[PDB]
Amino acid sequence: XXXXXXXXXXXXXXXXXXXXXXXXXXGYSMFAVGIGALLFGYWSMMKWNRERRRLQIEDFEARIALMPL
Amino acid sequence: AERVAAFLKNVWAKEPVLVASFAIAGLAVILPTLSPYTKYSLMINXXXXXXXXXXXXXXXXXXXXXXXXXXXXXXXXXXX
Repeated sequence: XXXXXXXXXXXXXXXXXXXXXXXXXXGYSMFAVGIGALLFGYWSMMKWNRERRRLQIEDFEARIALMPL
Repeated sequence: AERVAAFLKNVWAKEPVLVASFAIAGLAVILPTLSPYTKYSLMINXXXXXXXXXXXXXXXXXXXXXXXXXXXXXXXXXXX
């Protein structure tokens, strides 16, 4: 009996298949989150600066109140 | 349109970042004039004193009282 190297292909490994595809981001939907984070960013920040004004006037009031200084 | 519709999609295709350089900087001039919110910010800037307030001699004066809390002058209380 002769024994040589046997042939096997099975699945053929798929000859040239695309793996690159669009994922997560679509296009217009990313701008809704992108610019949406900006509008949420300013509104949250400016409310803190209005709360800073409560401290600001109260800080300068200490100088006016102190005349024996 | 000859310049509105034609020179818009070409600007988004060729040199797309130059669209943002005119739109964001352009609206930065338009917004502080038309929107009714800028007038409030000017008042708080002037109301907050940098130095100690000066006292004037009382001789027939309106809307001026003692240092204690009373209805006198302007005194800002805009938005809480």
